[PDB]
Amino acid sequence: ITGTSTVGVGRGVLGDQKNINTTYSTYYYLQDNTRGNGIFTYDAKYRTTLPGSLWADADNQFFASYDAPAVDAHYYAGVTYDYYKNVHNRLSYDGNNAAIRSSVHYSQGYNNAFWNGSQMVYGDGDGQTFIPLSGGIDVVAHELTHAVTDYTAGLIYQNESGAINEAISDIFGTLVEFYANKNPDWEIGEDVYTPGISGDSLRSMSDPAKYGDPDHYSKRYTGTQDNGGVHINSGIINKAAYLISQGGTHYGVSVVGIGRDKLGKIFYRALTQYLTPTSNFSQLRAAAVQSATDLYGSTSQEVASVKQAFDAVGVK
Ligand SMILES: COC(=O)[C@@H](N)Cc1ccccc1
Ligand SMILES: [Ca+2]
Ligand SMILES: [Ca+2]
Ligand SMILES: [Ca+2]
Ligand SMILES: [Ca+2]
Ligand SMILES: [Zn+2]
Repeated sequence: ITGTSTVGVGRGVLGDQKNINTTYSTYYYLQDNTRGNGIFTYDAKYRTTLPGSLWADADNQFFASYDAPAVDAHYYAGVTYDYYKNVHNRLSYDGNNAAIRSSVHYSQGYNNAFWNGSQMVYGDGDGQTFIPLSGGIDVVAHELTHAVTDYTAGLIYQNESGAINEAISDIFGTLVEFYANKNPDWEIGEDVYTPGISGDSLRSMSDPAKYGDPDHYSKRYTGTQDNGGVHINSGIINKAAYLISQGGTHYGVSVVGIGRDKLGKIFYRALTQYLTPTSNFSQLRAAAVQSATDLYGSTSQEVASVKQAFDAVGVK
């Protein structure tokens, strides 16, 4: 909407207070005009019609329980935008400052979140499996990264290309979490998963097997569930990424870590320059090797570590 840029304050899902960029015109809207062509957050009102109504608030204070998922979807979308701009010189998900739109309070007891081709969408969870999913910065960045992939490699969402699509979202979701530097880890969804169980998460990148996911290509899922295992076989790529960054010895293959920033540079270049809609794991390895060569040289340690990481997870 047309109005003047303002700054509100509220409380997120985890009870933390944060300032949020809003817009004033009679009401205060969750519309952040300081980033690109705007970040817009909507109320889906427990229904499934999208996007719902642009979030309006009478006093620019967002401390009601009902407000909390909106606060975090809006704030964490901004942080993710900042990451892509400041770290990779990418302006929003299309590279052209496209408006970023999110809906919260999607459906009733909905234990998921997703990118629907046009916007991000967050359930509130059922209170036992999940609390409102926009409470996880890695969740928000995972979803916005799906948009980035849609506009770049376009990885089809099934089988190996879909597991790469998923792993890209977990990788950059995690790198955004580290960027924001609030309780960062290599786990996915720990801030919103199972409020009655401490220490768990939905997925682990450092040890995918902790939650049953494969950490070696020989252990890949080959059936048809989950679009052919896109959230399962992502563990193979997530482990490789973790090893590129942090190092380790895995199935007897030793990897010298090169750190998160170089991981991000290599996989961002692969995503935006070399991957295609039908890329499989072996092609992802080639894309990462070429990206690391581009950035650091064919004889670099970075190239050597990419190769060792993919060797360690059985991807030639
Ligand atoms: C111009 O009047 C309108 O658009 C009316 N819907 C009143 C309204 C104004 C601004 C914000 C919300 C409601
Ligand atoms: Ca208010
Ligand atoms: Ca964390
Ligand atoms: Ca995490
Ligand atoms: Ca938990
Ligand atoms: Zn995903």
